[PDB]
Amino acid sequence: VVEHPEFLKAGKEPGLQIWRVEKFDLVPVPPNLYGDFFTGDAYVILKTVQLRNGILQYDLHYWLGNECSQDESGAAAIFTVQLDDYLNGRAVQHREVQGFESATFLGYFKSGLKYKKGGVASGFKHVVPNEVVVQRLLQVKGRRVVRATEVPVSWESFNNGDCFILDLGNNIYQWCGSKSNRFERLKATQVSKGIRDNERSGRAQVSVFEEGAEPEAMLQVLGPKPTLPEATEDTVKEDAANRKLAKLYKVSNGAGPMVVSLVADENPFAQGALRSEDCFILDHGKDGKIFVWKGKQANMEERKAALKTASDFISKMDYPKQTQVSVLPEGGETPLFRQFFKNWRD
Amino acid sequence: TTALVCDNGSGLVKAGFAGDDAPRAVFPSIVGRPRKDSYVGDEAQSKRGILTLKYPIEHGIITNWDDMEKIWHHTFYNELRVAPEEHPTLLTEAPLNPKANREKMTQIMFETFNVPAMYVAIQAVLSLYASGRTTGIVLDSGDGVTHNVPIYEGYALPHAIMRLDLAGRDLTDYLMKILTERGYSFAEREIVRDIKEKLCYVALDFENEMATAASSSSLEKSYELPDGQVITIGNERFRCPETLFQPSFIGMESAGIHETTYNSIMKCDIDIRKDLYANNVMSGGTTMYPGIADRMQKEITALAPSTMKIKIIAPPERKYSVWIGGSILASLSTFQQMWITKQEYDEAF
Ligand SMILES: Nc1ncnc2c1ncn2[C@@H]1O[C@H](COP(=O)(O)OP(=O)(O)OP(=O)(O)O)[C@@H](O)[C@H]1O
Ligand SMILES: [Ca+2]
Ligand SMILES: [Ca+2]
Ligand SMILES: [Ca+2]
Ligand SMILES: [Ca+2]
Repeated sequence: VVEHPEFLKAGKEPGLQIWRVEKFDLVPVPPNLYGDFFTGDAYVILKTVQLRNGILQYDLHYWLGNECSQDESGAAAIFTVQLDDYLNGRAVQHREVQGFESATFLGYFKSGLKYKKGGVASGFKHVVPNEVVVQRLLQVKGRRVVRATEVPVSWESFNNGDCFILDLGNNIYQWCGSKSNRFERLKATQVSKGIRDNERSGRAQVSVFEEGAEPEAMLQVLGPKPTLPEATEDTVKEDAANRKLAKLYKVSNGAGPMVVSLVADENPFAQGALRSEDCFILDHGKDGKIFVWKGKQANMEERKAALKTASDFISKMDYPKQTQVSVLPEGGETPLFRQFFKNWRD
Repeated sequence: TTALVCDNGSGLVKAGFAGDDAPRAVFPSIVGRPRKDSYVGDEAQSKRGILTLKYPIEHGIITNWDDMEKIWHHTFYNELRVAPEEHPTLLTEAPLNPKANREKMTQIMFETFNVPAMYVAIQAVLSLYASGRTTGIVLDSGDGVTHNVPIYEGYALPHAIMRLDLAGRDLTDYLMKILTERGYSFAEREIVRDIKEKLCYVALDFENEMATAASSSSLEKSYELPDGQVITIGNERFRCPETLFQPSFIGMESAGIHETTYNSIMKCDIDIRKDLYANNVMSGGTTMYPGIADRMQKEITALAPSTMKIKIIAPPERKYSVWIGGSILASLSTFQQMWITKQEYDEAF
């Protein structure tokens, strides 16, 4: 079931062996330090004895320092049973806790144990389940073609006739200008419900209101509302811009060599453009976003290539340094990526 | 690359990436259809007014395979948002899960998500590993089931397992019944489940605490809803979880969890019970009630031989211990060796 490199070494001749757990790995302690145990780590110890008949006798002891992390002491435990399994189960197992070791275990060391402060750091990356930490604002503008772009979180980006999603993670606050329009309204709603159901997996709450119904939390973030500019101008020139907001590229080694090709200059991209055989890049980088889309059947070369190509776009086109590339599996597309397609169907 | 750990329970689904502390995503194992032609988890719950909800997992066992695809899809492509084809995937199963069950699991992961590899781990053994033990007896209690799983040197002794179809949803239902009987009228199960998890507690001596509840109001605690409502609750605080010890409260002739633990240790070889008794690892959301370990202590020391050393271990994060076990296991250098790869699947802890 397991013949790890160090297992191969384990228990061949009568002796004492000691590995320490290190970032989910078993690593031999140098024999010259046998007896030292960092209190922040966990070790596995195998003691092999020449039984008088011919076969060998095996005692696995896993020692857990008082200050060792859970990954370390779990690993020590898991390794112990795998060690034991590699020996066809013929070893008894022994949990040893710092300062309460068995007389047997202390007996393995002629000169006494010596505990040492410190240890190799845990292999765990820390997470808190379901936690989102998001604060951002989306300008939503348009008429025949409405798109949602990112802007600085302030009143300095507001205007009487665009909509706005103040996305604060758990709560999304949607805002609509007095002098706004109907199509901006509908699309702002699609995006907000999208951020909630899709991006947030249902664990947020949207709230829709207009200029003058400003909720409690809208103000806590932005301070008090000042006076209001009436936008740059008109919807027709806002549509001609939304239409040229992004470019969609294909990445395919389908005939041999890799080929990054421009698929589309203009908007509503056809969903059919995205094919499972290849990868795609939707570059919207002047906002601060490049999407790599990965066809379920794209090979690893194409996936690697699309990701490199896209990160290349950042250092090339003088995009914000803090622009980052967001990678999507086919099937797991986000609202801000989806907005660029005509009537998206799942 | 990077391994996914997905621990799918009857009520909740804990999902994330091997290597992490904890699950990234925790969400309801529910699949909603109309009366978009499917909905999962938290989104399905919100839209339940136009959907019919089903739970693919029943008492720890998957029973609706189509709906379960929906859950896994929802997991990969939305909760974690990753190509499953790029990521080996650890899944957990219940103690005495049928071989035919885990075979479907496995076929689905390869034949419909095209994962490069996978492994299926029993949940209780993972919880034990998370506690940094190879030998103990686990009491997993979740939303839908409760098991006693004696484990010796990393392997469950299947003949000594005990399943018990009484867990959290049942406690929540009970809390609803008696809050209603009390005078509240409990869209409102979720409120009640919240109360259960913030106000309920296990009492050390039940009748002794009933008497304390009659004599003053020192035991009364309230729960404040945002609509202004305050629901104040006294002896039903500790009566609700008291059901784990006394299944007869909800009409069940089954025995309580302190007896099932005892009976489990007694199905084991006499030469390993000393170890079993000193290593009661508690796993699972329904074991989270304040005071539960002291009761288990009290109750099983009164069942066990007069001189036995008894310990109950109650990990502070025992709510996610199966998952944490999977993350550690899926991360070990030795684990590459013992996955089942897609290639191995096309040739057929
Ligand atoms: N603080 C707590 N106190 C009491 N119950 C809690 C607490 N926290 C969570 N629960 C309960 O835990 C249960 C969910 O735990 P868990 O994730 O272990 O169940 P599950 O694995 O999804 O279902 P099962 O294990 O039975 O198949 C719910 O019934 C929930 O109410
Ligand atoms: Ca350490
Ligand atoms: Ca053994
Ligand atoms: Ca291709
Ligand atoms: Ca469970």
